[PDB]
Amino acid sequence: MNQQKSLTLIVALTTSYGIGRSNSLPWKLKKEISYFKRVTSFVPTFDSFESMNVVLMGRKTWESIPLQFRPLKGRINVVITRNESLDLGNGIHSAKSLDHALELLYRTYGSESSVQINRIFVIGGAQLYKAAMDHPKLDRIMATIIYKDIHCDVFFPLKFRDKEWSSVWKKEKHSDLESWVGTKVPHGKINEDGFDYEFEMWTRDL
Ligand SMILES: NC(=O)c1ccc[n+]([C@@H]2O[C@H](COP(=O)([O-])OP(=O)(O)OC[C@H]3O[C@@H](n4cnc5c(N)ncnc54)[C@H](OP(=O)(O)O)[C@@H]3O)[C@@H](O)[C@H]2O)c1
Ligand SMILES: NC1NC(N)C2C[C@@H](CN3CCC4CCCCC43)CCC2N1
Repeated sequence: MNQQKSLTLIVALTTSYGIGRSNSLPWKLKKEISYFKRVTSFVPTFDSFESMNVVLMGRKTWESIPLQFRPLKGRINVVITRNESLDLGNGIHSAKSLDHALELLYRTYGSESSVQINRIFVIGGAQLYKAAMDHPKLDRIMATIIYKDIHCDVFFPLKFRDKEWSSVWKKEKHSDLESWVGTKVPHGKINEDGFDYEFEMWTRDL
C-alpha cells in the first residue's frame, strides 16, 4: 500500500524543452504562476474540508522560490534531498528520494490524520523530473509550452512531445484538461510580457 495514487508532473518549458537558465529564469509570466497555483491547489469542494494536494520538488527549486511564497500555502510541501544538514522549515517535509517521500506521506497522513492527501504534483527539478519520468505511477504531465527559443542551460529529460514518444504520451482534449483541473482554463495561446505560451495536458497508460 505505497502506490495507491498516481503522480502528476507540472512544468513550464520551451519548444526546445528548455526549463532553466543558469538560475536566472528566462521569462516573466505572472499569469502562468496563477495557473500553477490554481492547478496544484484545486481540490473537490465536497472533500475540501480536509483533503490537500502535495507538491514534491528538488532542493534547487526550493531555493529558487523567494522566502515570500515559501512554503506554498494550502499545499503539503516536501523537498527531496540526500545531504540534509541544517534543514529549516516548519511544516515542510524532507525525503531522500521520490519513493521515500511517498512512503512518508502515506504514514504521516494515513487514516489517523485529520489531513488526507488528494493529488501529488511533481513541480520542480530537472533531476526530480528525471526520477519522476522513470516512475511507474507518473501518468500525467501538465505542461506549459513557451513558443520562444530563449536561452536555457537546463532541459527537460524526456521529449514527450516528439514523434519518438508519440505512441506512449498522448495530448488530451482541451475540455478534458479543464475537467481534470475542474475550473475553467484559457484555450489557445496567452501573450504576456512579450511571451506566447499555451497549456497542454499529456497522459499515458500505466
Ligand atoms: N522556470 C521554472 O518554473 C523553474 C521551477 C524550479 C526550478 N527552476 C530552475 O531550474 C534549475 C535547477 O535544476 P535542478 O535539476 O538542479 O534542481 P532540483 O531538482 O530542484 O534540485 C537539484 C537538487 O535536488 C535534489 N534531488 C533531486 N532529485 C533527487 C533524487 N532523485 N534523490 C535525491 N536528491 C534529489 C538534490 O539535492 P542534494 O544535492 O541536496 O542531494 C540536487 O542537488 C535552477 O537553476 C532554477 O533556476 C525553474
Ligand atoms: N507550469 C508550471 N510548472 C511548474 N512546476 C512551475 C514552478 C513555479 C515555481 N515558483 C512559484 C513562485 C516562484 C517565484 C520565483 C521563481 C519560481 C517560482 C513557477 C511556474 C511553474 N509553472
